[PDB]
Amino acid sequence: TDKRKQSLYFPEEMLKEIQEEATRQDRSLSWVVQQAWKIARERIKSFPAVNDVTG
Amino acid sequence: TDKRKQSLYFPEEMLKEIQEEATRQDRSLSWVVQQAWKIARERIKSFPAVNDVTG
Amino acid sequence: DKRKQSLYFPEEMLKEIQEEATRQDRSLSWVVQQAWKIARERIKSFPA
Amino acid sequence: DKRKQSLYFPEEMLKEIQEEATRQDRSLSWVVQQAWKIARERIKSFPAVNDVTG
Repeated sequence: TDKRKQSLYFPEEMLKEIQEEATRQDRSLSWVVQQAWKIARERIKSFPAVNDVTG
Repeated sequence: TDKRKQSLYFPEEMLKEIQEEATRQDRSLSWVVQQAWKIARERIKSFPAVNDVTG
Repeated sequence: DKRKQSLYFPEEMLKEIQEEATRQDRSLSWVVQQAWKIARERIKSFPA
Repeated sequence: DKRKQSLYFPEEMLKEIQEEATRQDRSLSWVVQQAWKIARERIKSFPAVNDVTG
């Protein structure tokens, strides 16, 4: 859980939205993205492997 | 919506989980994080500004 | 069923593979897999 | 100058790569690099499948 730097790419519109959400809570970009992963984690892990027959 | 590169920081455990989710769908890291934002966007935007009296 | 293999690439080629992966919102492994499928026959043909 | 990268392969495809490497007294990395050189142009020419402008 020690921090690791990772470069990602975003559509400008999505990045802008993430930036405004960070600013609104006096928070870092990475923080808002981390909270989004905590909210989404379970839907994303539960979805089957789309290209694997067994999934 | 043209792509923009942004460096973020993650706890190693969360990054590892994002990486395994990307791999499982033969997908990029940025893609899995984008799908998480689409899922979380609405909870995060709806939450009041925690430090602003009016929020 | 998937198996992990470490390979070596010249930095320029790796960068090119990465930009192709990014352009299709795809993983590195995916781009390389599609390249094998495309090249398989030229590779099998060229001499021993 | 070279970089090590971990990749994932279906066992059948990896096995095929391995047999091709052996047949030419070549490394795995070499055969995969030659496959990129051959495929590069088809792959770059194919449009961005998710982008309207492509």
